[PDB]
Amino acid sequence: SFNSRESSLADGQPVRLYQFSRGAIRWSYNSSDRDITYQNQIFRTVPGGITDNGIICSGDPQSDQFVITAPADLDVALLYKTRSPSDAIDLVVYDMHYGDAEAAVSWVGQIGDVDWPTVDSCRITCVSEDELMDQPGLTDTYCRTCTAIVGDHRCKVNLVPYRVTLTPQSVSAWVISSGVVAGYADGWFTGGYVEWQVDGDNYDRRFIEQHAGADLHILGGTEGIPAGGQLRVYPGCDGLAQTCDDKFSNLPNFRGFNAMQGKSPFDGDQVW
Amino acid sequence: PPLGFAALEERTWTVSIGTDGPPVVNARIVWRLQGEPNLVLVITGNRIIAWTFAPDWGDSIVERLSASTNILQSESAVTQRRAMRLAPRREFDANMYAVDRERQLLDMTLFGWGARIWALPIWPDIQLLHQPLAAGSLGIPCDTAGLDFRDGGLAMLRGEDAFTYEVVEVKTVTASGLDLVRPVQAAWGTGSRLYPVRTAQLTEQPTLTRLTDTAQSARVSFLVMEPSAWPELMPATTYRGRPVLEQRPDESEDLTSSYQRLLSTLDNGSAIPRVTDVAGMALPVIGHRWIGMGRAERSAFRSLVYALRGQQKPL
Amino acid sequence: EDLTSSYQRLLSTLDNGSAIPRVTDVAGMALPVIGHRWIGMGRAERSAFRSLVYALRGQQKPLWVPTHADDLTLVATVSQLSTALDVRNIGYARFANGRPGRRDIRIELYDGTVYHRRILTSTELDADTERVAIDAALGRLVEPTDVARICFMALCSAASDVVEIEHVTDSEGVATAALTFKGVRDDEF
Amino acid sequence: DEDSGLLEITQEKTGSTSLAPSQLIVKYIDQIDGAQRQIIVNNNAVAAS
Amino acid sequence: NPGQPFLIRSTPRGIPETVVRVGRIEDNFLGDGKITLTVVQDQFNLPAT
Ligand SMILES: [Fe+3]
Repeated sequence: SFNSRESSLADGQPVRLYQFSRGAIRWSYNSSDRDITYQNQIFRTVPGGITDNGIICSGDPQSDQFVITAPADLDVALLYKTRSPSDAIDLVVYDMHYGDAEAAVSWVGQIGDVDWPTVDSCRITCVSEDELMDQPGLTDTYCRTCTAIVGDHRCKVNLVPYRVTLTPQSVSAWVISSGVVAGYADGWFTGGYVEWQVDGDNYDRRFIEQHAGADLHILGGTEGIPAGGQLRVYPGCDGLAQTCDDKFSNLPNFRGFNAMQGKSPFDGDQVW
Repeated sequence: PPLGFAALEERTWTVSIGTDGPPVVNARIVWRLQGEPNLVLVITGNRIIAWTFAPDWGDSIVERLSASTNILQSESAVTQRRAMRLAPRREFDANMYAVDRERQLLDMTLFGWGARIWALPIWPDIQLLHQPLAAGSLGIPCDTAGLDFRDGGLAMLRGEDAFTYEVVEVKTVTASGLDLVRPVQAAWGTGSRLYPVRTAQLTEQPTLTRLTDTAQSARVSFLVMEPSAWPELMPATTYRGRPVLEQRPDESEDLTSSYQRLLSTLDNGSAIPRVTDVAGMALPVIGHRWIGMGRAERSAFRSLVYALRGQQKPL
Repeated sequence: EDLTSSYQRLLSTLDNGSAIPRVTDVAGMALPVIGHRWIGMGRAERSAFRSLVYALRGQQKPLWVPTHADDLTLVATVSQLSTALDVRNIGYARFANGRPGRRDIRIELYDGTVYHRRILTSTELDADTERVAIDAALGRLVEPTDVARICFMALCSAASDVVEIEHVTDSEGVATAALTFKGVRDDEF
Repeated sequence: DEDSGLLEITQEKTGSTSLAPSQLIVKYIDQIDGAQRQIIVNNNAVAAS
Repeated sequence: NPGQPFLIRSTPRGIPETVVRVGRIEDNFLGDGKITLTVVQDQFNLPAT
């Protein structure tokens, strides 16, 4: 009846539904003045209303953004206030008419940017998957180092055995200290990242600038790190062939070119 | 708080909830004891102040029902309608006075509460009790025919003065009384006013005009932030599967008619214009007026207005 | 000419969509607006008014603008050393409990002597009477029968810079003008 | 259609015919040798005008 | 959707049934209710000879 209602000249009762999902956690909002139950999901009513600006599909990712307006107290947007969540918040938009149990999917995407122009409002800019095609695609260089992030699909190195679970001893503005890591050689954890559970099955990740003794340096500060929460810390690969094989014994998968050639052409001037 | 509990002893405290405090009740009381996980008693709710000023009835009170319906028509005289708001926003306009002990109270309330939710009684729905209400009684037997009473709503008894009042929660409507969940703590005899209560907010702060040392007339306007459910009924007569308006309009004020047309594209230059009929069809415009002189007619008109949903539903 | 008052607020960001609006108090403070009119009937009064207008410099220079209402009325005599003024319960404690605006008092005794006081905190005592406090002393024992009005004071400044001085007869004659004052947070805070 | 879901059509863009090219040169690379090659496409009707 | 061809007819404008291909899309489901489309005449075809 959704299509029939759209074609109807007197039963038009538009209502737009938004679904923000991050793994196992979902946030449901509706633009009407009362909650709507759809597919066993109830959508909350935001005091003040939630509205968008329209959907544009012109083939230009930079121009085809989707804008959401909502109060500054919106739960899903509140997360971005202090620090952007590590994972992207997928957004799905449905369209349905009051009194009908059928809805149609209109827009699908993820959060691109969030800002709070006024205390009584917040503007969210949503981007589609098409915008991820503007970055280069070379991803190849003939250099000495590995040119591969430890654990990627190219290194084929399993980090689960190297996982270390610990409770930090003391947390400071920029340094998190723990005695368990003090037993490892300096720089063992350099290049690794720290992941811990925020809510449900979602974890927030932070990279490590440097590891020295019992003190760990966290890039961008330690804000948001629970002082007593359980933390998982993985090591980091420098990328050198000696580092790759002595520590991880992954030399066969070494993607770097240590000593094949640095400059030698076959159309130079004098070989000697 | 530190006080031992005797064995097989139940100590029932008296949780007294006051009337002064922050608007949003976000309380987390923790009952912490040794060798037992924290058992936090969470109290949640909101604090509101009721509007207890009687506006004089010399000038008619205007009730406004507004809804949103953006309609776009093509070159031909065809319209598609997209009624937006299902529950129309209700606005009330009235004038009031304050002379003895009400002027200062009004000034203090306006300065303090300001732009915050009220509990506006429905003045047009005034009602007088037929029998005295005993203190502590559960249920108020009163007429509920064509009144703005809804299950789980609010009611507000009133007396001669502003102070004499009390708000109760109505559970359901039995067509003869108002089921209540909390007993009334004070008895008012015949003559006390009964008012339906709906949440309202001051759309614009009234401009107070001083009449004398202690006297101020105000033009208060209120908007209700709750849906106003009401049955939607069309006229009994039907023609070609559509309603027919059989009501005869009042002729007290002379009314005219016009033939609105999509007669744009006049294309006036400098020599002579030329108008082209895009559709060549005339849609007449008609005005209507009526007089209620009764509760039933007013209820029927309200149901008709709700059924119309603005311009969406034709007839 | 009858005059009224209003409570202007920075109540923007109403944020009305389609379902329901929601208004948020950015500051939660009310600044009253008061109108004023006067008659000269003399050269000295007109010169004084012109000097006052020049001193105001528009909205720049503020000055207290007492009202002339009768909001508070005594119900029990107060000793000179007592600071527990008793007034009829008008919901003051629930609404006014110490904050900028509506926390100043002018006794304005019958004889003509006026005492300026400063409210400190109001406590509810009964459904009909209260025990609002003051800053320091009263000056003497005053019975309820010896009070005219209270006329809450409030710091205010002009709301419109333009001032119209309507000359009627002559410099030594009658004149009319209108002034409007609006509350403003000033005086070191 | 106007009665079938069309509201208003504003732009017409009649265009022009006296302009536009009469000869088109297409340059392509042959993968057998990798040497630049080109072909010529002609519009006799437009060319005459 | 982009690239989808469809027919348009408008007798008052003197435009007979014409086949056009969708271009830029800008729709407004909530608020104004305006769905505006930019279309071009269907003249795309790749000959096999
Ligand atoms: Fe590696």
